[PDB]
Amino acid sequence: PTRIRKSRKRRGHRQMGYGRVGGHRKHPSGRGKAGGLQHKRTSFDKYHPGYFGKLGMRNYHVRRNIEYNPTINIDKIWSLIPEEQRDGFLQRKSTTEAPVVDVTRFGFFKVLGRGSLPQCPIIIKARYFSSDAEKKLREVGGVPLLVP
Amino acid sequence: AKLKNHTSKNQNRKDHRNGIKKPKKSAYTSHKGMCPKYLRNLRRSRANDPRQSLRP
Amino acid sequence: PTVKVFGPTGTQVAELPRPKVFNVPLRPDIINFVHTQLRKCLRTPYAVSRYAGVQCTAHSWGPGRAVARLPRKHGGIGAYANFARGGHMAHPTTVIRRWCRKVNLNQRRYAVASALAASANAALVEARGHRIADVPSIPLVVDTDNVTKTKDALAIIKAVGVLRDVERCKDSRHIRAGRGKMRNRRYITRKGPLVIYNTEDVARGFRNLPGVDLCHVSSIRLLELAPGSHPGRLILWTKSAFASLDDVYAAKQNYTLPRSCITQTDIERILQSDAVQKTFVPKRDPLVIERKVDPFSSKEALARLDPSGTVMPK
Amino acid sequence: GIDLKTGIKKRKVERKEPKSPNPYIRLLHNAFKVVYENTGEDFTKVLTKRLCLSKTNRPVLSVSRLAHLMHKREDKIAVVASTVTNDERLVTIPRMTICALKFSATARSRIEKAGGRCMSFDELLAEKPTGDNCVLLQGRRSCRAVCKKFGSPGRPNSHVKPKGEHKGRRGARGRHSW
Amino acid sequence: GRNVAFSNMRRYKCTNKGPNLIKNWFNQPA
RNA sequence: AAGGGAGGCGCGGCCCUUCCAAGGCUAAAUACGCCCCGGGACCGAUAGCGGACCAAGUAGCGCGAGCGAACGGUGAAAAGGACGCCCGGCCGCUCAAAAGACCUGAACCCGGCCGGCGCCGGCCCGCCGGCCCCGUCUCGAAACACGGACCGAGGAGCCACGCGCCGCGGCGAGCCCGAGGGCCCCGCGGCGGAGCGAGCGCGAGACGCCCCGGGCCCGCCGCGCCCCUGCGGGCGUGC
Ligand SMILES: [K+]
Ligand SMILES: [K+]
Ligand SMILES: [K+]
Ligand SMILES: [K+]
Ligand SMILES: [K+]
Ligand SMILES: [K+]
Ligand SMILES: [K+]
Ligand SMILES: [K+]
Ligand SMILES: [K+]
Ligand SMILES: [K+]
Ligand SMILES: [K+]
Ligand SMILES: [K+]
Ligand SMILES: [K+]
Ligand SMILES: [K+]
Ligand SMILES: [K+]
Ligand SMILES: [K+]
Ligand SMILES: [K+]
Ligand SMILES: [K+]
Ligand SMILES: [K+]
Ligand SMILES: [K+]
Ligand SMILES: [K+]
Ligand SMILES: [K+]
Ligand SMILES: [K+]
Ligand SMILES: [K+]
Ligand SMILES: [K+]
Ligand SMILES: [K+]
Ligand SMILES: [Mg+2]
Ligand SMILES: [Mg+2]
Ligand SMILES: [Mg+2]
Ligand SMILES: [Mg+2]
Ligand SMILES: [Mg+2]
Ligand SMILES: [Mg+2]
Ligand SMILES: [Mg+2]
Ligand SMILES: [Mg+2]
Ligand SMILES: [Mg+2]
Ligand SMILES: [Mg+2]
Ligand SMILES: [Mg+2]
Ligand SMILES: [Mg+2]
Ligand SMILES: [Mg+2]
Ligand SMILES: [Mg+2]
Ligand SMILES: [Mg+2]
Ligand SMILES: [Mg+2]
Repeated sequence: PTRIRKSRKRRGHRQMGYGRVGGHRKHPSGRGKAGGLQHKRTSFDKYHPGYFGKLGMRNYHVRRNIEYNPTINIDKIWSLIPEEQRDGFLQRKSTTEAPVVDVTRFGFFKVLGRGSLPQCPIIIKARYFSSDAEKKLREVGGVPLLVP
Repeated sequence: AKLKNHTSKNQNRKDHRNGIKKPKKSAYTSHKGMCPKYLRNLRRSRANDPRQSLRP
Repeated sequence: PTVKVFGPTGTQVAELPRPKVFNVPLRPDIINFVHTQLRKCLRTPYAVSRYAGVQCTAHSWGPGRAVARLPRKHGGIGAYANFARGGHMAHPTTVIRRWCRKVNLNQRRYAVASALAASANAALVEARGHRIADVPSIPLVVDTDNVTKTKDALAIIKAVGVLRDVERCKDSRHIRAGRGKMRNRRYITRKGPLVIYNTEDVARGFRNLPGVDLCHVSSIRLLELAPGSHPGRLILWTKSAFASLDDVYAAKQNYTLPRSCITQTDIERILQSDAVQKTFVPKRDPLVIERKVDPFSSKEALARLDPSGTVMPK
Repeated sequence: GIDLKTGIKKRKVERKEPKSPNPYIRLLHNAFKVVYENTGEDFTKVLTKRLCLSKTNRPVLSVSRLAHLMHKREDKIAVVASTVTNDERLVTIPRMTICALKFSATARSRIEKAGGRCMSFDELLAEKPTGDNCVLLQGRRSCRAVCKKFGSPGRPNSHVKPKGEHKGRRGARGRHSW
Repeated sequence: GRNVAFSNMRRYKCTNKGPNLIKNWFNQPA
C-alpha cells in the first residue's frame, strides 16, 4: 500500500533522502555487474571468491535422470514401516519371520549409515550400500540384499 | 586543479567515539601457531585420562 | 448442547446437536487478512492508452532562444512532458500490475470457520449491526422446506423475529455521495439476514427482499459472512442446511478443524483463584517524597532534622 | 548547559511486549507479566521474556531432544515456549510431561500413546504459575541456514561460504590463488 | 559491504516495439 | 556414393541399440486489430483518444514529404422580454428567480461613495524597541553569483521482475489456490530432507538449556600396519 511507505514522508524536503552535495543522478557506477576487476575489486574479493576464471571438466549435454541418485540413512528405515505394525515386529525379534523393506519402492537407491537401528532383525533390499550401513545392519542380525 | 593530500585531524575523535574495543576473550587461548608436537601430546594425554576422556 | 429448531410459524419443534465448527477460536486478525486478499481478486484492470501524449511530433529548441528546454511542437507549443498540457504521464498506469493475491488453503478454511463461529454469539451479532432483540435463538434454525411466493417468505421472517432487520434494510436505500453514482453504483442499501439452504427451494421467495442473500451450504462465501470485513452476520439456517454442517466438514480431505482455546474471560478467572493467589507476597513500603523547603524558616521545620536545638533556628 | 556525554552511553531498545496480532499470545503474556509483579520469581521473569520473542529466536524442539535432555529427571515438567515437533528416527518414546505453545498433530499422538501429557501454558498458569518442579528449555538459536552466511567469505579467517554460484578459481583454491 | 547473490535475470526485449511479448491471463476464467 | 542415417568431443577398427532422407495431403487443442455486444474500486472538459461542441484528421500552415488546433452547461416551460414616457435611455412586464445570452462566478488588476497614513512585541493605537531577499551550488551569499512582474489551474520515486535481510500468519520432516478438471471441491513437478570431490566417486553421532570454544566423525591430499572376493576390504596416523 502506497499510504504506509517511507517515500511519502519526504513531501516538502527538496530531495528525497539523496543529499544536497551528491544528489540523485542516473548511473554513477555503471550498469549491472561491470567493474568487478577494476573499481569494484574491493567488493568482489571480499564477498565473491571464485567468481572469475575456469575450473574443471565440461560436459556438452548432461543426462539429468542418469546422474539422479536418491539416498536414505538407516535411522530413517523403520519409519517406512506403518505404525500399526512396528510394535509387533519389535515384540517378536524373529529370524524366521523378519520384516522385509525394499527401499526402491519408496524411491531410494543407496543406503547410508548415519544413526542406529533398534535391536530387531530386519531385511533391507537396495541397489547399493555404504560400508558402515552394512556393518551396523549385520550388528543387529539383519541382512543386506541387492534387487533389480 | 589541486585538492588536499592528507590529514589526520578528526581521526582520533572518531577512533574514540565507540570506546576502544578489546579483542575476544577466546583469542588469548587460540591454539593457532603453537607447536604441533605439543598439541599432539596434549590430545593424547587427555584421551587416556578417565576423568577427562570423552570416548564412548 | 443442542440448538433449537422452529417451525415456519414460531413454536419449538425439534433439537439438533451443535456442529463442531462453532468451537473454533475467534480470530479477527485472520478474518481481516483473508477478506483483504480475496476482495482484491474480483478487480477489473484499468490503464491509460499506450499512445497517449506521444502521437504528436515535438523536439527541443535548445538554448539560445530565451525559452525553457522542453520539447515543442512546430510553432513552439509545449509538449511531451508530464508538466505540459497534453503530455504523457510521468509513469503511465499499466495492466501488468499484480491484481490478485494468494492465500493458502489452510488459512482460507480457518477464515470461514472463524467467521461461522462468530455468528453463534448474540453479543457479536448485535455489535455487528443487526437487530436481534426479538429473536428466539441466535443460532437460529428454522424448518421451512419449500418457499416460492415472497408473501409467504415474508411471513416466516416475521413469525420468528427477524422482521425489524429487513425493514432496517428496506428503509435505508439512498443515492451515494460521490462520483460513484456515474459509474453504475448509484444506490446503497444496508445488509440484513443470510439464509443458508441445502435441499429445499427457497431462493425464489427470499431473493427479492431488500438486504437478503442466499448460500447453498456446500459452498459458503467469506465475503458474505463478514460484510465490510466484520465477522458477525445474522444467519437463518434451514433445517437441512444446519444438519449437514458436519458432513460438509467431513468431505474436506485430510483436514481437521483448529484447536479450541480459552478466552480473556477464562484467564481473568484463574488469577482470582486460590492456587494463584496463594503465591502472592507484598512489596516493600514505598519511599516517601516531600518538597524541599528551608528548615531555618521556623522552629517546627528545623526541629524535624535536629530535635535538641543546639543549632540556631536563624 | 549540562555535560551529559562523557562517561555515559546510548540507551538500549529491547522487546518489552509481543508484536503478534494473535489474541492468545497477548492474553498469556499479559497474565504472566502480572504473576511476576506479585511474586518476584525469576522463573516467571524469564518466561515472560520468552513470550515476546520473534519466532526466529524461538526455534522448535523435537521429542528426541526432549527425551535426551529430560533423562534421569523424568518426573519433571519440561516447559517450552515454542512448537514441539516429532522425530520419526526415534522408534520408541519415553513417558514424559511437556508444556508447550503448540504441538504437531503427530507429536501429540505419540506423546499421549506413551502415557505422557501435553499441557498448555494456561494449564501451567493455573497449576504451577511460579515454576515449581519445572525446567525451562529451548532449541538451537543458530540452526538457521541464513545465519550460516553471515560475514566475509574471501577474507582469510572467515570459514563462511559465499551466496550465489561461483564457477571460477580465482581466490577459491586457498591462499596464493588470487 | 553489500553481500547479495547476483541476479540471473535477462534484460527485457521488445518492450515498446516489435512483436508483443507480454501474455496476460485475464481470459483464464473464460 | 550404395544399402544407408543417428546415438551433444575428433580420427581408425569391432560390436550393440534404434530409425529409412533426397516426393505429397491432413481436423482439433493455439493467436489476433478494424466492427458489433456486455462489464469496470478507471478519466470527468488544461483530465480522458489529437477529436464529448448539427459540419476533427476539420479550420489553419508548408513547393512538397508532412504538421495540426481552440471551442461542453439559460429555464420545469422560450413563456426570448408587455404598457407608457422622452429622443438609445428610463419605467416596468414574463418568471420561483433574470437565470436576459445566459449555472455557480474565486484570484491578479481596476472605477465610484465612506474611513485611515511592511512583519514581530508591549500598550487601544501611534509612539518606543527588534528585523537585509527568498530558493540554490558552496569553506563562505544581503551580495556587483544565478532563477524569480503578478495571479489561477496542471506539475516530478509509481508499476513489473530478480536478489538480500527483517517482521507477522498457517502448517511442520515436511510443505505447496501449477497448468488443468468438477470466494467451494480435486490437483505433478518443485524446494527442504547430506555433504564433499575436477572427476572415477565415496558418505556423517560423542559430548552440549542457549551462545562461544574444545574434542571427535564424513569428503578431498598424503602416508604405518594386517587381510578375504584384491591398485579391492579392514584398522590407524598428519596439515
Ligand atoms: K537515503
Ligand atoms: K557523497
Ligand atoms: K554514468
Ligand atoms: K553507465
Ligand atoms: K565484472
Ligand atoms: K583450462
Ligand atoms: K511521435
Ligand atoms: K529549461
Ligand atoms: K534551463
Ligand atoms: K495450505
Ligand atoms: K475462504
Ligand atoms: K557472497
Ligand atoms: K557416443
Ligand atoms: K550434436
Ligand atoms: K558427437
Ligand atoms: K487537445
Ligand atoms: K545553483
Ligand atoms: K555549479
Ligand atoms: K568552494
Ligand atoms: K541567500
Ligand atoms: K559583493
Ligand atoms: K542589490
Ligand atoms: K555561489
Ligand atoms: K554572471
Ligand atoms: K538574482
Ligand atoms: K579431487
Ligand atoms: Mg532534514
Ligand atoms: Mg522548494
Ligand atoms: Mg552520490
Ligand atoms: Mg563531490
Ligand atoms: Mg542536486
Ligand atoms: Mg571505537
Ligand atoms: Mg524547448
Ligand atoms: Mg493528456
Ligand atoms: Mg466532493
Ligand atoms: Mg503441409
Ligand atoms: Mg482535450
Ligand atoms: Mg453568470
Ligand atoms: Mg557542481
Ligand atoms: Mg550556473
Ligand atoms: Mg530575471
Ligand atoms: Mg496547483
